[PDB]
Amino acid sequence: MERKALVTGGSRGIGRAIAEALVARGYRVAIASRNPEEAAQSLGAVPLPTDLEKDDPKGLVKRALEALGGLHVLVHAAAVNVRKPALELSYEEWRRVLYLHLDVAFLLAQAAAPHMAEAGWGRVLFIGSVTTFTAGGPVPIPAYTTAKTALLGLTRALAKEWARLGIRVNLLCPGYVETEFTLPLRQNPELYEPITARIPMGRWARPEEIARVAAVLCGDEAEYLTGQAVAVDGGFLAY
Amino acid sequence: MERKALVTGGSRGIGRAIAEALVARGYRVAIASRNPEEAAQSLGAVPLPTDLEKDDPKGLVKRALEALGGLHVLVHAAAVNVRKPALELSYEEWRRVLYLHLDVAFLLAQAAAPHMAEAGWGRVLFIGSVTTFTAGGPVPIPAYTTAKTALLGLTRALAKEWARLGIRVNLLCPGYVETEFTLPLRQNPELYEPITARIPMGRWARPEEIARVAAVLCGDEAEYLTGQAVAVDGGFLAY
Amino acid sequence: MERKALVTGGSRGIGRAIAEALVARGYRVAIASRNPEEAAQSLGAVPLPTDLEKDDPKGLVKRALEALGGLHVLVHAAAVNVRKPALELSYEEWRRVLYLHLDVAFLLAQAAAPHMAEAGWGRVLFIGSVTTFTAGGPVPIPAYTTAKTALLGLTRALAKEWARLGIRVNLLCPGYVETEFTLPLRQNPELYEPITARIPMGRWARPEEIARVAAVLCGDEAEYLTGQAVAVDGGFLAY
Amino acid sequence: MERKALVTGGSRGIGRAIAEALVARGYRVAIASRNPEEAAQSLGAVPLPTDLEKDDPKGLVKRALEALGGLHVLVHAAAVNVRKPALELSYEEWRRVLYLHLDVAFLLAQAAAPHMAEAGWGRVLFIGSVTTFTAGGPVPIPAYTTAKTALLGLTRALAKEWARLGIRVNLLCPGYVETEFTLPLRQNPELYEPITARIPMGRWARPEEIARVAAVLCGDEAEYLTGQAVAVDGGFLAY
Repeated sequence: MERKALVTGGSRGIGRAIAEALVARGYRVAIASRNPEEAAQSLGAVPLPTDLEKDDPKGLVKRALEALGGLHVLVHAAAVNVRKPALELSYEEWRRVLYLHLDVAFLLAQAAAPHMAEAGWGRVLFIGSVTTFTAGGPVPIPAYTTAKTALLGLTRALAKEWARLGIRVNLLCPGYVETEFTLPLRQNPELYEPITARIPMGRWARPEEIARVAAVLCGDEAEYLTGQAVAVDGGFLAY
Repeated sequence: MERKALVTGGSRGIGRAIAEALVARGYRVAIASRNPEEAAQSLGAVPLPTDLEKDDPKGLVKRALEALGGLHVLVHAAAVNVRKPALELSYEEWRRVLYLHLDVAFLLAQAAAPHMAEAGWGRVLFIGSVTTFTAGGPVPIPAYTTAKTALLGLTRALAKEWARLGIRVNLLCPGYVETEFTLPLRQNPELYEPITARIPMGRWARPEEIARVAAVLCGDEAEYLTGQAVAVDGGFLAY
Repeated sequence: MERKALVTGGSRGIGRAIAEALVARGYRVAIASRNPEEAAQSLGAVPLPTDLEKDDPKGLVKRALEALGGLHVLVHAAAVNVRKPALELSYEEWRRVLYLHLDVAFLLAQAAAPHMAEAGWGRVLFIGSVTTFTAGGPVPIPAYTTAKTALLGLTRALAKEWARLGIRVNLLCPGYVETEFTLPLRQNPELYEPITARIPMGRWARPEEIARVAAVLCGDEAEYLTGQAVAVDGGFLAY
Repeated sequence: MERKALVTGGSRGIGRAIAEALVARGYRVAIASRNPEEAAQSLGAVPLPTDLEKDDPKGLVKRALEALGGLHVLVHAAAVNVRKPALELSYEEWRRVLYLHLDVAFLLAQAAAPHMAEAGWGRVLFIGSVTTFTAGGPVPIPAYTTAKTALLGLTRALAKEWARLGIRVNLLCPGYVETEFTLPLRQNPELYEPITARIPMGRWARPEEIARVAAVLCGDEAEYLTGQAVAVDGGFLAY
């Protein structure tokens, strides 16, 4: 393939859908997660087993580089969360969420940029949330909310610094999507009902619907689109 | 063609580029402006001569409907401006800007929605600006700034109301684009220099680069994207 | 008194509370509305009977000037609304809402600025809403939403232009407040319940609580605060 | 005094000005920093020497509690920065900035809340920046930008969770203020000129002007104001 892409958290949910959409655009994709084998074989992608909660990010980027023969696109879709209120949350749990979502985002982008710069073209796509703009409503997720909001600042900062290198950096903010990760929410009506009532479209999204936009932000369509957050939430935030 | 689209201000600048991109997607497009003939013939679109600053908007939508055999997409890219500071601006000049940019946006969307609802699928694309989020900097454009910001509220409101009808409504916010309309700005360095210094990419956009994103917001890619503003500004706002 | 203030819609709800808070700060206040007599006598303010939906705004400002012996502060708290969805709303109803909320805001500020500039100090306070940032949720108010959002653009534009004249311009965005105007909402639980569930503080505001912040934005506390919106909503938007 | 307040970074710049304004409101204030002695004696505050970049935050809050006889207000104004672009920044430097600005913000608030809840009234004031909304322009501060933006998410999250406990949580976003910390910026015109050109008021703020608003957000004026960011920037963001 032509453009080379690395997608973390690419074996499940949104990450997997993004990897699939990229393969569809003719990109050579590498999927990174703890168990990427099955997904990689199904999607026709390169598997890169890794534990991003502990393994050195720079090491994953180097493996992606040598496995793909280059690096043009980076999508950090890895997921993890500790749904506990601030007063019940430990510092270790706090740092776990912030580390994977923000620290790793920084480390991966920092390691990838020089290769995108070398190619003269790059796309960095961070994954946000409706919590990039709100606090999650009935769900107690202060750490996740803080991390996903922090990504907007990182997005603007890196976009500003790397624009002249041919790199565009944006934040895709998915709304409420049907994935294994959000399954415990679609669970009890106590949470699903109030949330869904605020979604104009009246339904949660399918991972593939979110991926359509991700592909755009990883393509030539985003040539002049950088340092921005793009919310794909069925109208939730506008409600 | 399959999907039917009406693009106002479609004979020049951004509007023309959007019409061209839509034709490229295989849409049957109608171009509306005072003198749409040449552009329509060049792009392979249907011409609909109109003076949106005076002609009844509902009349233009009906003509588009009967000319295309349906109506699925509406892009209000008409342009006009009175670059005068608030204390030097007359009420007539104020209303002229607000009328074309906001009042006509409302009237066109209101008239189009029932036809999109009839089709069970629709896309409304309003055109914003960096002034949807700022005041224009060195340029005195209070009326334009107010109008383009007001469009964000209209966008959210219509998106909420029409989501269940199959209609998605968004606001495309172009940054500084090279068009005849902005020519008097790229004019003296007094204005061009300060502005460009704040654009990370270091250059103004080409109309076609803005149109790439417009096409997305007028397509299946936006199935779950509604009630949002999308800034394509080369990083200006993130700076 | 020292500082002179004009407050439209100052005989009821939020407007009245703001007028009362200003009188408390020792300002000489003028209250404008169709029937300001009783409120003016109760608050110790100057009454200026007017129908801002039809009377020339410049005329009201001139009357305020001559009635107070100057003009330093302007608060446009007049209210009016047509709670109808876009497809059921007439253009006349649309313009009625936009005229009073936005057109009059512009006209009043434009007429007041020269007097504030003459004094070398001024405060313009526009009144927003949670709909300056959202679409009102279960309530169908597209015109109001558009108007209150448009005020953010006007706020930024005038703030930029008049900053060097000693004028600060901001937008106070009240959340859900208990007033006669919102009474029909606190009415049926169908609307009150869903909304209140999204307010962290679990209750609607009292007009006086909103006025505390209004006073600040009309005082020396705002010396370096201009071109901003300040939401006082009990946490609704952050939810 | 009645209300008890802890202000970190309270011996210099904005932090010191906030402490002074609070003492002026009749609050019993404790100032925390590495060398708070001189400032505490000058302001009439309680000194709490600490190195927040290494000392346990919970320990500082406990010392404040026992030193003041309670805890109602928390202002985290400590400052630190590594002005290096992303590609030149080390992970240790990144974590240093994020630790003091965000991690410590979380830890201090988490430790303080139970005491505010015990009192049935509390005010948490985090310190943002124009970089809570932009990337700093000509200044390379990706870590600081990310941290100050992340604080907006934390602000919303804690505000939502603690609202019913009588605690209000907000983010004060100062613009460009004259302090020792920003001295190296007001230094060369290369940076000062471009920035100042974007400030409508045409000048940088004095610490005391920022403190006026801080006091408000730490007082009864904020009774119904929570989960919000308030920018006091002389119009910079609105430009």
